[PDB]
Amino acid sequence: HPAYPMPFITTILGGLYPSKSILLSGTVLPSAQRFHINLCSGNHIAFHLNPRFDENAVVRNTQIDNSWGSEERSLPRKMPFVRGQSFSVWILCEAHCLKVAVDGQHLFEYYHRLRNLPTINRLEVGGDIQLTHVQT
Amino acid sequence: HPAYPMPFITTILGGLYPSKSILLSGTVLPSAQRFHINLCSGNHIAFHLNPRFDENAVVRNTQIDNSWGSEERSLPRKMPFVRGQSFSVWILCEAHCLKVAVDGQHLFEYYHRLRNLPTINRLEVGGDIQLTHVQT
Amino acid sequence: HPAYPMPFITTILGGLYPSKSILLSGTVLPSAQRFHINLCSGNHIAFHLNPRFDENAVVRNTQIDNSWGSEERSLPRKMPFVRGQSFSVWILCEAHCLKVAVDGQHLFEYYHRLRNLPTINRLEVGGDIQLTHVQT
Ligand SMILES: CC(=O)N[C@@H]1[C@@H](O)[C@H](O[C@@H]2O[C@H](CO)[C@H](O)[C@H](O)[C@H]2O)[C@@H](CO)O[C@@H]1O
Ligand SMILES: CC(=O)N[C@@H]1[C@@H](O)[C@H](O[C@@H]2O[C@H](CO)[C@H](O)[C@H](O)[C@H]2O)[C@@H](CO)O[C@@H]1O
Ligand SMILES: CC(=O)N[C@@H]1[C@@H](O)[C@H](O[C@@H]2O[C@H](CO)[C@H](O)[C@H](O)[C@H]2O)[C@@H](CO)O[C@@H]1O
Ligand code: NI
Repeated sequence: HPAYPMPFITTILGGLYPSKSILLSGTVLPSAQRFHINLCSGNHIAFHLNPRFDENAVVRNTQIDNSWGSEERSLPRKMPFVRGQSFSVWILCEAHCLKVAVDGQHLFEYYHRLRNLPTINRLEVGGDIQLTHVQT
Repeated sequence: HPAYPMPFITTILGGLYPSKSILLSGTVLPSAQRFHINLCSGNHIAFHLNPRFDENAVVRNTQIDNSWGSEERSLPRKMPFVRGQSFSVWILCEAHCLKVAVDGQHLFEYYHRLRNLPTINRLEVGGDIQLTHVQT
Repeated sequence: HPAYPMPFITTILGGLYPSKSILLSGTVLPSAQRFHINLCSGNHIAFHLNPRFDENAVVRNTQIDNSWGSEERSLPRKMPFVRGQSFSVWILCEAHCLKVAVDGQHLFEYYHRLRNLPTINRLEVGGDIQLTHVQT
């Protein structure tokens, strides 16, 4: 499974909309500090998924231009991402929010801050992981 | 090869057209009963590929709203899908029909019933299989 | 990793544009002679990537209708493709050229000959390889 280049940046033609799903799989590097998945719109980051091993947390936020909003860190269970372990992320878009699952199990919801879904037409993946697959 | 969520539903931007191909791979579960692949248009199922292990057959049909048409079950050879065995499905769209191959070998043709190809813009996969990859 | 059909032909909706990337992975057959990757526009081959084991070279060219232009064969290092060995090709599109990397390492640049990027909307892969994945 040859890896994707990192960072990986690709446009999501048509943008987002209810029932739209973005899937990603790969492996967290052995000594990973952090890695992220961004759903961007022009110059803004509509959704920022930032798992942090240095902080043992999963940070989610939105950046408008140069401004980060208020972070959301709550998790229903233990940090699902593990160093050196393969993973899969399923981002499902709904009308009111994004639903994120990790390794087949729902993890959290993120209410839209940028609601013009069609304008969220760019995916960026970077950080300490080996990206092996993307389904947009 | 992390699996896709099931059922898997994704839009085929631009719909179908001659030379358009949809590829899928995965593994039939050990005790699979049935699984299907649908090419949908709005509220209709333009093409329904339904391999059945309980009946040992490969059923193809079209549903307009709530009405299933006349089923097509003929096969040139033995049922290619096997429980617990990996497979690949290649659906090639032509002007007059869809040509389906399984594991690299042509299996059957399905003449279009819904001929407005561009309107066939949705793919649904469900049933007793582990879906590992899709190329639309 | 079930293989893709060969030759593999798929449309690149929206065509090319700066920052657009096409990724491919697969395995060169044991006794491969040659294989190619084409970025086409209507009836022209905007970009032709033709690794040749019989000549031990990597040929790049453009075909307008029935006319092949002047070939580019220069390589900064040894032929990266090896018979029976897996590989990955990353084609990055920029405003002035295409940047090609093989197995994660930049290999060469190809200045655009057909500059109407959006019109380069078709990918063709053929020849002596087992194509296991494409990301357009
Ligand atoms: C607890 C807390 O508020 N800490 C924050 C850091 O999380 C924050 O780091 C940035 O966070 C954003 C997402 O909110 C991006 O991930 C960015 O890459 C991080 O640098 C810093 C900086 O804003 O502020 C506090 O330390
Ligand atoms: C031999 C025969 O005609 N049997 C049919 C069943 O195949 C049919 O089951 C449905 O078939 C459609 C496709 O034609 C869908 O797969 C659907 O999910 C099945 O339930 C039933 C019901 O229409 O009628 C006969 O039994
Ligand atoms: C050294 C040299 O000029 N040799 C060329 C061949 O490379 C060329 O072969 C064709 O090359 C084009 C790309 O330039 C395509 O790959 C095509 O499939 C090849 O047949 C031949 C024919 O034009 O001319 C010289 O021999
Ligand atoms: Ni893929």
